[PDB]
Amino acid sequence: VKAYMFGIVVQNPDTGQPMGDEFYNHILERAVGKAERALDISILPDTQHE
Amino acid sequence: KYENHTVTLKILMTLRYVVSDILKESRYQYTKFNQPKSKFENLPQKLLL
Repeated sequence: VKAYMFGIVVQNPDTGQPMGDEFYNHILERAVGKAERALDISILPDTQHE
Repeated sequence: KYENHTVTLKILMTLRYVVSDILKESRYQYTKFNQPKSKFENLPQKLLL
């Protein structure tokens, strides 16, 4: 994600503190779910009991 | 050969200045945005040369 934003950095203006990868991973986990519903698909490997 | 003569020249010299007075000496700003804390910075002076 940072590579796609090369030359751009996000910082809290009241600090010299950027955001951690925890937020990015949280976004990515929700993001992959979003594509997981845009298509009626399960993407990550998982066992199923149907 | 030029023992008793008047010599005249045209010449190029490098430019030089000295400071006679300082005009609009100090200008200031409390820069705080996107900083850990407030900071003081000196903005450009103007010089009369």
